[PDB]
Amino acid sequence: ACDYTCGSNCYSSSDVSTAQAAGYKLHEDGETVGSNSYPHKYNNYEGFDFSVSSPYYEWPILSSGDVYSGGSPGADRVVFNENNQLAGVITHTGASGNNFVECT
Ligand SMILES: Nc1ncnc2c1ncn2[C@@H]1O[C@H](CO)[C@@H](O)[C@H]1OP(=O)(O)O
Ligand SMILES: [Ca+2]
Repeated sequence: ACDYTCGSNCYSSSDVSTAQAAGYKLHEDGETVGSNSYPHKYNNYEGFDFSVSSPYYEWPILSSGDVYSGGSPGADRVVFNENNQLAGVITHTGASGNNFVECT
């Protein structure tokens, strides 16, 4: 069973925790990776009900289980805040353009 389903991708809570840890560390270091410079700020214009406060930041989560290191980020993301609290798992899959929907 998947703790989060993004389209056809299944993630366990460990896969979320591992990607969040990596992304938070780059945030603390003032560093980014990838042509699109992740982690970067996330603005919640779609109004997802995140129960943690912003600012929010997004970091790719990979279906492969590997930590994102540059290269294609795929469509899935972990969102965390300034206090390293998990806000949610969203994806561009099934959303028009560069918009998002939440993973279920
Ligand atoms: N797999 C993907 N599907 C849809 N949008 C993509 C995507 N990969 C990157 N993006 C979006 O492409 C745009 C320009 O790179 C950014 O808004 C970026 O959003 P993100 O960084 O929030 O994912
Ligand atoms: Ca996994």
